[PDB]
Amino acid sequence: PAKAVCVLRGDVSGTVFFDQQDEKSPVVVSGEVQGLTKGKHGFHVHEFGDNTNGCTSAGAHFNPEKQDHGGPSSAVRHVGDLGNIEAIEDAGVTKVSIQDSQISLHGPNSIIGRTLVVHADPDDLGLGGNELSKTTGNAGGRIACGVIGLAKI
Amino acid sequence: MPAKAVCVLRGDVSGTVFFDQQDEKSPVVVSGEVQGLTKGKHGFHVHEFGDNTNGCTSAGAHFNPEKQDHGGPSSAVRHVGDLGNIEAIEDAGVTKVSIQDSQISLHGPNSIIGRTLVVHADPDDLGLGGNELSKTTGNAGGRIACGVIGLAKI
Ligand SMILES: [Cu+2]
Ligand SMILES: [Cu+2]
Ligand SMILES: [Zn+2]
Ligand SMILES: [Zn+2]
Repeated sequence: PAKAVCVLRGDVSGTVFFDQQDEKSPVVVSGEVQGLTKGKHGFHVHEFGDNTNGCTSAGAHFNPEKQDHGGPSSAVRHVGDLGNIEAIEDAGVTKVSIQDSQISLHGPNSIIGRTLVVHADPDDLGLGGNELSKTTGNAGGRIACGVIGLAKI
Repeated sequence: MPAKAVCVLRGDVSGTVFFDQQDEKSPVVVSGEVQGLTKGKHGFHVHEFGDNTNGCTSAGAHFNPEKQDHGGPSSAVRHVGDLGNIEAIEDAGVTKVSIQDSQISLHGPNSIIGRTLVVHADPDDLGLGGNELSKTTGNAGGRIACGVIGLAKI
């Protein structure tokens, strides 16, 4: 089995774990984010684990299958598309509790060494009918991010 | 195909370190620099976890897939993560990092992607110290900066 972790750096903080039991099974993504503004926040794995230029150098959404942007349940989506995490209140602690079959901790869809990004605005899941929607989901600015690294156990 | 990775060091000192590998079978070339080191040798290793949950402490021990004891990069017995020392020629300067190693890789069993690069306060004795810590940490002491090693653009 495999485990990875991301510690967010930026306007919000938090520790997000990734657990995968077998190469064939989905990845369970858990942990908590603190200091999010109330509301929905876009949440994606971006291609590069590069923070030489803050979250900007993370590049675009991780997209090994060469698709347009969507939500995690969209028929068309980036592998890195994990939708929104939602703060129910201002200045609280948002639980992260996601499972996804596209991302992996092994092989071509492996997210090890890539970057988890939290956004300022809601991910519209690619339903905005413009170029931005098909690329970023109009999630706006990158407010925090971290490189996804191998974790204990 | 050719691979690249990068690590941004944060802590008491800072820096950016690049890793380049032409082939899955070629050595890894490590370049970049570290700013602010005190004059002298400073231990420099890849640690096993890319885990920053408890600062550089949670990066765990030196990356060691071959189950060996600590040494320098040229030691017959070493950790894969053992990259020896970086040496600051002056106080408060910028130290060039210029290393090539064939044990570390950006692919496979020995891949360092998703692991942590750590700079230490004291010199790594390359496992030629006369105590138990030598054969494990090289007596490099405090972890003064670290970063997770991430994939970088071609
Ligand atoms: Cu994003
Ligand atoms: Cu070390
Ligand atoms: Zn996307
Ligand atoms: Zn070692």
